Amino acid sequence: GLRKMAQPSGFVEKCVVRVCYGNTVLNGLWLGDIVYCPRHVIASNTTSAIDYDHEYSIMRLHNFSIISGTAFLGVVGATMHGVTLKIKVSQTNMHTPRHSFRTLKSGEGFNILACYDGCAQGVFGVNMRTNWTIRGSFINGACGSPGYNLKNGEVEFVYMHQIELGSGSHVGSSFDGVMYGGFEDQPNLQVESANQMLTVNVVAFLYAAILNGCTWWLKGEKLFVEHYNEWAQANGFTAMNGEDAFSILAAKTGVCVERLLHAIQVLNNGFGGKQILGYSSLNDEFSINEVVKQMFGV
Amino acid sequence: RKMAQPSGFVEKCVVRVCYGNTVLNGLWLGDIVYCPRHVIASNTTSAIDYDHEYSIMRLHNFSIISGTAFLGVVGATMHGVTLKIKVSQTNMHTPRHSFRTLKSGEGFNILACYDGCAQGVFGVNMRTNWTIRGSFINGACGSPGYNLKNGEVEFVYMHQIELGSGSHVGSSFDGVMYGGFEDQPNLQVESANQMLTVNVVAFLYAAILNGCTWWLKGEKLFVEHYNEWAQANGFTAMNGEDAFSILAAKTGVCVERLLHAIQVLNNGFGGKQILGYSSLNDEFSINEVVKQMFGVN
Ligand SMILES: CC(C)(C)[C@H](NC(=O)C(F)(F)F)C(=O)N1C[C@H]2[C@@H]([C@H]1C(=O)N[C@H](C=N)C[C@@H]1CCNC1=O)C2(C)C
Ligand SMILES: CC(C)(C)[C@H](NC(=O)C(F)(F)F)C(=O)N1C[C@H]2[C@@H]([C@H]1C(=O)N[C@H](C=N)C[C@@H]1CCNC1=O)C2(C)C
Repeated sequence: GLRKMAQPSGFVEKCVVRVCYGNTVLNGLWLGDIVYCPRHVIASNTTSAIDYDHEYSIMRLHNFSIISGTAFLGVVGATMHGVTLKIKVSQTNMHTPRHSFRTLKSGEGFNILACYDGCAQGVFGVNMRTNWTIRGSFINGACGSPGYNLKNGEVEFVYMHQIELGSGSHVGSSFDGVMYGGFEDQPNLQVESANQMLTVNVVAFLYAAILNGCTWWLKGEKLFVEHYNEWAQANGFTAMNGEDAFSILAAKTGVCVERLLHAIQVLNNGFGGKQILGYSSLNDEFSINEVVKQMFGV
Repeated sequence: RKMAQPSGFVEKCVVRVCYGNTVLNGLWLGDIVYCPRHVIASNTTSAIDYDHEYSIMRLHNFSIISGTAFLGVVGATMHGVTLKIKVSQTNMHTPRHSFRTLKSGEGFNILACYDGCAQGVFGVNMRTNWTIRGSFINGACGSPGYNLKNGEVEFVYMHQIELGSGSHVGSSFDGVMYGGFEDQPNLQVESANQMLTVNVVAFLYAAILNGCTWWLKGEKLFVEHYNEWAQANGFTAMNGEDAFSILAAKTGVCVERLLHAIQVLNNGFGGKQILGYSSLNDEFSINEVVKQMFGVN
């Protein structure tokens, strides 16, 4: 089978805190002696354009309350970096995991720990879409929820939740304070670009299908990558690139990528009542790495 | 969006259980390590006499590792398709917990583990044929299924076998295999899966709450009539329409109008989608819909 999994959340859970300032509560991430959180926690009035330089100049540190579980942390300073605050606290988080910070590229997979009131409530794997939004399930109080990847025994922190667009899509920032997609932490209408289906992931999905004995859709005709990309630009798919990355899957199956590109074109019109590993339509949720990991443990 | 509950409380309980050449996962709670009994079987490609295997078990063949610490085995007893291995060490990270047995259609979380280390977490439903749609390869046995409720962990599933169809079967922690399946390497076939009607209705209510209403008509289908159609078309009966009376009041749409949509939509969406799906979806319970959109349990 093929299931969209999250990487385990235990290491990240110990870092989530509640950040309160004046009349707002949201979540922060406590690493070392710093708590990271969205800067709009200090905005007194969010019904019109926020002058964050002004809000920062009037910010008073005694209005913060930072809570780890049931313990209060002492706040000693706070600086603004893009759309984030780095709040310096008086104790080191002794549960800080081995970590780094990374900025997601388009299509890259990660995990969201959905937090409310400083406490984790759900965890899920997700992909950064080409329009720099994600389909999260975030409601009131979710800001500051962290996105992460586990790699080589290290936690990479990649996302801090910030806003919900009118479409229902979700936008966050890196921990550098750069909002994905250049969206603003401002209460005005913002519209995202059209989403594209991630071709590299659909291809990985079709390989997984072959490996599971689901091959009714597979045919012998190939479609060259340059010809597929001409078709993809006009039909809402990303272009194919990095074909060599599929070598492990092509070897195990004996099916070249260009035969799967041909399949994408035909199956984009619908499955006609058939299913591929349980889906009634093409699926771009799984990367090459996830397919290889779940089928072969590599 | 399909999500799982956080895994941090369960992760501290997973251990590596090795007996001779076999390695799988165990669950360390108090001074007991729970794991599948086939860890002690000498040959798992032919029929297994577990009473024989238990009578020749030698405890020095066990190695149990939590993180990098070795646990000391002092006894082991067999209960159904599980072993309860008593160790000297009490797990100081044992959460408040209970053991519960899943009902047909009930949702829960799997922590997929290998070599005694968690690798992934995902939500699943116990299906009407007592299998789950998991994703496991060699070494996954003993991976635990859990729910977080009322400040405790409910442990509900221990992974055991993969059927020839790819469906997965586990046991409760009292050693009862879900569905009555055997921990034997023989051909066993599951019964036909049914679509969980209550979950489809929740999905359609979620569609209405997101203003996705192209499919919604005005005709009502009485519960008794729907159920007659469902028994012949691979759907479960509608039951407990009262839990949906909160959403019926909130949307102004009665369950009978959704039952009629299921019957119509089961023939296909005709190129349209519902919340991004091209066919009826039974993966989301009323609990999940309400938790994710309204924040309440
Ligand atoms: C959706 C809302 C209309 C409220 C607004 N959106 C837009 O103003 C936009 F459309 F312009 F983006 C919006 O997100 N905010 C308004 C205000 C902050 C942010 C906000 O409250 N964030 C929440 C953090 N706890 C997470 C949200 C809550 C609902 N679901 C979420 O994910 C700031 C931009 C300073
Ligand atoms: C799939 C396999 C053909 C190997 C077999 N299936 C059948 O015998 C059947 F089909 F009948 F069910 C089977 O699951 N097992 C053979 C042997 C144990 C069990 C087994 O290996 N459990 C794994 C635990 N680490 C679970 C994972 C799940 C994914 N793949 C696995 O191996 C026992 C039944 C004693």
